[PDB]
Amino acid sequence: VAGGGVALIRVASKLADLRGQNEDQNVGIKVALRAMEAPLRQIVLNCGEEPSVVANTVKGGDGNYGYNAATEEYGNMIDMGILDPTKVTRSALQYAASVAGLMITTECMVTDLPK
Amino acid sequence: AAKDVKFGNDARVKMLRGVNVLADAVKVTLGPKGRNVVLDKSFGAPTITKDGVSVAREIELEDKFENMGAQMVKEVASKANDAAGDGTTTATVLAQAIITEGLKAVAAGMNPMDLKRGIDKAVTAAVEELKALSVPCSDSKAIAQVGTISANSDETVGKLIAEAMDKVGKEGVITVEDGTGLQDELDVVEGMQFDRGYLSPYFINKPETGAVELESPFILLADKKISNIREMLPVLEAVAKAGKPLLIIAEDVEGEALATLVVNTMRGIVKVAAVKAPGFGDRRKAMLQDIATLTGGTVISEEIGMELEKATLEDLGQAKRVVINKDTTTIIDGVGEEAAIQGRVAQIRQQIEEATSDYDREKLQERVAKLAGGVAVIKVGAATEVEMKEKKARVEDALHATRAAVEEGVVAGGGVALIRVASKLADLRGQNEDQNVGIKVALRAMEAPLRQIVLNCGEEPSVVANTVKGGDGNYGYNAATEEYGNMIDMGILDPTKVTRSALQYAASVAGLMITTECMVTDLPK
Amino acid sequence: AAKDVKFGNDARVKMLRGVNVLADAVKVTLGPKGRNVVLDKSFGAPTITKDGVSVAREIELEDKFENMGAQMVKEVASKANDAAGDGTTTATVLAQAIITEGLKAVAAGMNPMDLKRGIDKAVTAAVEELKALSVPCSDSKAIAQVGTISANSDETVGKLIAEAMDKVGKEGVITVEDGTGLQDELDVVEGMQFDRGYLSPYFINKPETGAVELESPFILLADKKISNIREMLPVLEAVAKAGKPLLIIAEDVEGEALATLVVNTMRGIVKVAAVKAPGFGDRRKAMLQDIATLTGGTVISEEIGMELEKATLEDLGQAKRVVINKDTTTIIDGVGEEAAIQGRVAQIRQQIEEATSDYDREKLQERVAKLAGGVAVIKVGAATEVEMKEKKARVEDALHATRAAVEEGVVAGGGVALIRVASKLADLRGQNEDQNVGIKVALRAMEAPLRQIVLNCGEEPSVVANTVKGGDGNYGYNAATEEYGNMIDMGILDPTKVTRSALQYAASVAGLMITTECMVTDLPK
Amino acid sequence: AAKDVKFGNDARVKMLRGVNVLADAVKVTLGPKGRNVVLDKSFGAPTITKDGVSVAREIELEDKFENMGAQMVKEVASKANDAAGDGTTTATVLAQAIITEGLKAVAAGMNPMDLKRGIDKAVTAAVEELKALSVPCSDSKAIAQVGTISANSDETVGKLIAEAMDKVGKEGVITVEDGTGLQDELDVVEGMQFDRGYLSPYFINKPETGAVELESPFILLADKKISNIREMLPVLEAVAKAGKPLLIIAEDVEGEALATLVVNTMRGIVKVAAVKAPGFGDRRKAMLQDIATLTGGTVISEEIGMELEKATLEDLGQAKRVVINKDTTTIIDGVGEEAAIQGRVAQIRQQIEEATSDYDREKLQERVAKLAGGVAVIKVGAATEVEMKEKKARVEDALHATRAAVEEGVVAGGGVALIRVASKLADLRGQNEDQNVGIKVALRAMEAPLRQIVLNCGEEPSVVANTVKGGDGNYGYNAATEEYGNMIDMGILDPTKVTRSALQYAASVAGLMITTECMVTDLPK
Ligand SMILES: Nc1ncnc2c1ncn2[C@@H]1O[C@H](COP(=O)(O)OP(=O)(O)OP(=O)(O)O)[C@@H](O)[C@H]1O
Ligand SMILES: Nc1ncnc2c1ncn2[C@@H]1O[C@H](COP(=O)(O)OP(=O)(O)OP(=O)(O)O)[C@@H](O)[C@H]1O
Ligand SMILES: Nc1ncnc2c1ncn2[C@@H]1O[C@H](COP(=O)(O)OP(=O)(O)OP(=O)(O)O)[C@@H](O)[C@H]1O
Ligand SMILES: Nc1ncnc2c1ncn2[C@@H]1O[C@H](COP(=O)(O)OP(=O)(O)OP(=O)(O)O)[C@@H](O)[C@H]1O
Repeated sequence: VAGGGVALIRVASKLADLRGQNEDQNVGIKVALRAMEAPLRQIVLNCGEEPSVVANTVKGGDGNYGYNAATEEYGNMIDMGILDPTKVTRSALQYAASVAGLMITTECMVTDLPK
Repeated sequence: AAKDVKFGNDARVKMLRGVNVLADAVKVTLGPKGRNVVLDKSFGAPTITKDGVSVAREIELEDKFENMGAQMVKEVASKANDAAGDGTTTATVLAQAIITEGLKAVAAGMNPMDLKRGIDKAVTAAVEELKALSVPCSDSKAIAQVGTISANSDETVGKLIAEAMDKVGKEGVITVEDGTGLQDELDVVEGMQFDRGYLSPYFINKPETGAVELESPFILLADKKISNIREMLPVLEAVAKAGKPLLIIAEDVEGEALATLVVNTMRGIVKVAAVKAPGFGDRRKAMLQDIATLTGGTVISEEIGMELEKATLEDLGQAKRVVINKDTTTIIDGVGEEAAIQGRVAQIRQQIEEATSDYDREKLQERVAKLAGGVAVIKVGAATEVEMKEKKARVEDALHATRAAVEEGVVAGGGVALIRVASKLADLRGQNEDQNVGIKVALRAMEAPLRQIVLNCGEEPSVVANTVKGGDGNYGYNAATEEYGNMIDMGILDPTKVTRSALQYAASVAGLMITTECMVTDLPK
Repeated sequence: AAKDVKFGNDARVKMLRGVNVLADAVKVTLGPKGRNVVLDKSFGAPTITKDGVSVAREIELEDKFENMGAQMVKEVASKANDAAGDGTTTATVLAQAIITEGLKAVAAGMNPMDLKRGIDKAVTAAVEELKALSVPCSDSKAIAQVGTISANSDETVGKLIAEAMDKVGKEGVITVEDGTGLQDELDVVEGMQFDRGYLSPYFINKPETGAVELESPFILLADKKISNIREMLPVLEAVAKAGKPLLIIAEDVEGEALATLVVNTMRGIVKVAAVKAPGFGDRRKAMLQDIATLTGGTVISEEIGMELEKATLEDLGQAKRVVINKDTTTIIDGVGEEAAIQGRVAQIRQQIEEATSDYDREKLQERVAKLAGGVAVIKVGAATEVEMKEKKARVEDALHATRAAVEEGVVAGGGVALIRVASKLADLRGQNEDQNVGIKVALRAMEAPLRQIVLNCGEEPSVVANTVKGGDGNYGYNAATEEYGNMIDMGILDPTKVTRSALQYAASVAGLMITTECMVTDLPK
Repeated sequence: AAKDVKFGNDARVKMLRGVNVLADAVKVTLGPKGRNVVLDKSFGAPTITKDGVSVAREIELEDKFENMGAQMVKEVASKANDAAGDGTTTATVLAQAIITEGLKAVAAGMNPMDLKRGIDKAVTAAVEELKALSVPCSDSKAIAQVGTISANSDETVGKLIAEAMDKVGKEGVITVEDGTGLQDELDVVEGMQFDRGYLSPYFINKPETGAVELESPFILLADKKISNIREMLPVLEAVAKAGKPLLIIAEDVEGEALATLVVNTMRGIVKVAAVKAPGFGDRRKAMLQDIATLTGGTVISEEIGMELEKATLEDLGQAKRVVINKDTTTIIDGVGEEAAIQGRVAQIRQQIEEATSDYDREKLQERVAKLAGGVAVIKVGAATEVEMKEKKARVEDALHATRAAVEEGVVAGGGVALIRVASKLADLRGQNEDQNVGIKVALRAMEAPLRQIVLNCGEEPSVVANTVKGGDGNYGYNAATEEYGNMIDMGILDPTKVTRSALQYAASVAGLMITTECMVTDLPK
């Protein structure tokens, strides 16, 4: 899939209509939606440009359109070769969501005594 | 006593800390979605406001240098206020953005004088581009529109301002009063307006308004300095026998005549409000004669021979009402005969005809204008005294915005004025790298008010800034509805004068503010 | 002097700490099982109270920001008090619940503007649904019932309120006095009622009541501003010769006339209570003429010609008694002739007949209503002066609750009003997610008073809340018996106006209080 | 254990503090008026030096992050040292100036990646302009001149380097030895040079030089990994019976074979120095056969069949002397027959003739070059063993400067090389404002070495910098005489390679240095 974070951006743009069984699961869905947009924003922030402007520009475009970071210009990833395996992005998102679901529901944190 | 100085980058960072504190304190309130700011009152509830005047005036910081920076930015905000009447949050946001980017550039070793010159050239270009972009509000319909929009989208207030504007003309005098009936009472009566303020803030009966409103006062006209209060002693005795408010118009009031009048107003057995003599020299004497004609009074001069001690109740002028603003005084329904006022108008008209000096001719022309046009009075009409005072405040700031728009023009409000000015000036260069950087400082800082309005609305400032910059004309982002569109369609408008003055004073204090190194102060004790 | 600002989440958490402190302090007393809160008196025993007015008014916190939170919530509780007279614990509980859930939502990054708008729409829907659910109390039996229930389940007090309510009609004036005999005395005397308060709190003879009660006072009628006290000097000399209480009715009282009258009341050789002029303009002058007809007095005006110096003992009006509340003043048994009052009634009735303007027509209609109906007086009767004063206080707050019920309606008390309103409004959505969340804030927060009543009873708040929500109608949980049932059957009732005002002002301060970022304060010193 | 991170501007100021500390510490020594820096030896007197290698190598800071910055700049100075041999003070001055201007620009909010790209393009332009400005030193007279100037203005050392340069040709092998007689002994013996260093620093007999000099050592040739020391056990027994130094050439030496050899050298009964196998694959095997021909040895390989255990004293090669530098090893006067070496030269010459791959042909050509040219030995001649060792060190660094000049070229020393490069590149722009600022950072930072030389002389750096910039060509400011003039006339010269490498690694570490945000570190304990 087209690399540069636009994979997760397009996935989020394809899933804004998904609801949950109540308000809290719906909020968790929205948490995931505003959080898979993070890698593109962080790439842009490393480039120094405005993360929100570029995120909205990529979301406005449809398909594989995104923002090249090396040239710092917009365009199609497939034309300029910026690509990522589906497996690595899927596994990264799966493991991030798994550790987050385990991690959110953590209350007691027992530790060796500070000595 | 002894003092500590601070010079270098520590001085600028102390100052920047202070200006950031004050500017955030007031910029929380910017825009129609501006958040409320709470302020201490010593007794009772803490006041809460979306007005940056009240927030800024309240600020003073504990550290003397942060205090110093705060006092500078507050004073320039108050200067932009007194120039226009509104937009102090806009002026402070612009001043903060310019000074933060400027001091950050100076910490990069760029020349402070060159950076200030760059901001100076960029703001001169911004002023002239705003004049080119300024849309006139000479038509009565846009006058009614800006009067509506200024006063909480109330069409009645802007309407009344429109008819009063028609009555007294393009530069005429409009004043608000409280009307008994639920209908608004619009009238025109021959009166006076001149640009002279009070001698002391203790003469103001209403600190919430800032003006001295006197009903049926006796007016004294003097062309001499008030050296001693013995000259005012028979007048004070006469006005204490009369038991009515007293207005004094004199050439100079000395510090101890003022001190005795302040002590007397603290005693308050007499109601004394004093103003300086308007005009200069022979012009001042002539228009003081005009005021004496208007009120039936007499001008007292040392050179002619009469003294302030030799004053009777008949010699003093009188009127139905007077108002003494911060820097202005108007007189409503003077007792003096309209036939004598007409004769004075005629006399100054042949003075116009025989006038050869252009400036003197303009002085005589504005004399006949103020002497013939008179004053329109809009008396607020509704059911409750509460809505009397709130609708009166709405009429006040609405007419302030209206006259500010009439003087210069109107441009689409909501920050898109400065955004469009910046989009029209990205190609302006400087005489070297540092002046060019200062130009870019001004360019990235005039975009600050729109970003701050959006940030108060909660939306993304950069996205909306680029959305407005992409569009051309008066297209922008309405903040009340939180939707894009044309400001002129939805009526969001700002006077060209208030925005121009806000940017001008922000850039002026920023040029004086970047180039500050030594900061002497009272010792922290 | 210098000041400290606090903006961000630390500002809101300081405010939240303060409002939590005050709201718990007063909400311990909520409900009939409300626990005692003990407050320090400087001398003697500390007072003990179940009334949230006394607890809230006493509160001020050591930290200036927590002090600010406390002062905000206390002031809105006092505002809802002056609107209604009771239910300040309910207003503070509602304000606390709304502000806690709202600030918790804001800390989750939701838009404070949108959240406040959601609370605003939800509370407007709650107000209209409460109006729909409001049961009128126009019948005399329910008037007697609410008068009984308000005054510690005393049927005699509510009964007397019911007959007085019949005598002066649906919007008439009822005033409590102390009667000599053990039997309750109940009379109608033609008098005056108008909504004008005192000029200073130092004019109140009884701070425990809050009103100025004067027996056989001389009343002065004025239509002018009291600029100087020399105008009041012959009146003060005459009333010092008379040695009786003095009432002043004037257009304006200046700050120094007020200061001299405060100094005189501290001297206390004269008994002076001053009020503003009721009404506005020609209406004010006409009804002042009506008051002069009622008391045999004369109105003094600058325009007509007479002065306050030219005042005799005959010119001043007189009456058997006057009462000057916080914002209210009534006059009982004026000396002026009933035939002259009837002639004035006829004159203003013909003014009604010739009236074409609407607002003037209901002004003249309420003028003839207050001039013809008079005032009912309930003189309390019992054996001991102690039970005289406690039954007098019971009559006071019972008639306050009665008039509040009569104005708007009555709904089943005990918190089930807001519970039913919430159960009727769970389907209301907002324009986005954040306004919807604010609606849910209001929904989960109007259930707070019932939960707090139950928690004061010691039972489980959630169980009882769900039990009341399961039932439909007026079913709820009686707290005195700690048993379920119908509030109307056990008579537990609350006026619609007090609950509506409590929720309205709680939501108003919560909208103004969620959206507070900059918190500027006097420096901690 | 656990760690502290520091990211943001605090990281960059910690790093900048560290690099400023180290760079000032070394730049006090820059230039011929370079001041003495005194460094502690744990025993006896503290050493004193004008050489930045010794100062920089000593520095490590107490704060962990300043230590990080110092270690980075020291490592890049050492990298530029190992590339060239001199100019570490110049490299550190350039790195400090670039990083100070760059981090100051980043503190102005410019893009660190864009700024690094600007420095990258500016330094690429500087490299190509320095190549264009480079004057070749192919002539023997300038070789003698640079050899004189490098070795403390000693014409004899530069002379001897010039003849040796003639004997072994333009790219031949020259090595310094100690000669007994006062006359210098300049000879040619057929030998070996290859670019392979030692396995461990503990193999160096002379830490003050950095090389392993062995007189009459036995050389073992191996093409296999030394997995275990049992393979080296019979060789160690044989060389212990012989009692002579031992050289090992093997494919790989494992960490434990190296550990056992380090333990043996600490035991020191055997004198073992090991190097990696030079070359790769078939080329490595062929040139190892060449080395075995040179020394009379035999190459041991796992694939052919013989083992390192099956080694006799005849099978190992021998030579009169070997030197094992940091990354280089040369062999002087191998025992192997010159006729066999000539036959091997012929065989690799027909290998050249049948070669079709260009790279393989170049490998065979450099093989025949090193196998036929041999090694020139300059045996230093003087009277005292002291002046033997300092004149030996002078020959060492003089021939290092000579080979550096011969490889690339020579440009007028004294900082005027970078000054002229900067004056040739002031018109180079970038792709935006930030890359342009990075270009300007490089431009105002290549002028730093001349300014630092002048500042060490005590004169005004800015005046001399502008004086040199005004002149064109090779005009500059002599520091030894403190007079202006042409460097080439007065002989102050620097190799193009050392200055180019100093600027290259300075710009490389500065690009890697600017874009540093997060610094993990060992916790301060
Ligand atoms: N030219 C480019 N334009 C935009 N995005 C790019 C470009 N090249 C790579 N990326 C994106 O940047 C990321 C690659 O970052 P990087 O190579 O530093 O590490 P990584 O692959 O995310 O992780 P790691 O190396 O830590 O396992 C990917 O999300 C890739 O899609
Ligand atoms: N509906 C709107 N949409 C967008 N911008 C608006 C809207 N209404 C007002 N504005 C802008 O918001 C600002 C008005 O802010 P506000 O009323 O708080 O005070 P001000 O005029 O900026 O200054 P101050 O009252 O401190 O002197 C102006 O810049 C105005 O153009
Ligand atoms: N028997 C009862 N059962 C249930 N709820 C009751 C009962 N009696 C009163 N209440 C409720 O308790 C509250 C009365 O509390 P309380 O008399 O302490 O003060 P308040 O009217 O809330 O306010 P204030 O602070 O102004 O006195 C009202 O909400 C009322 O509906
Ligand atoms: N007489 C001179 N006049 C001007 N510059 C000179 C003179 N002699 C040497 N230089 C310059 O001074 C520097 C030599 O200083 P120094 O020998 O202390 O250190 P280095 O060669 O830069 O490096 P290292 O620290 O590795 O010894 C070079 O830049 C050289 O061009």
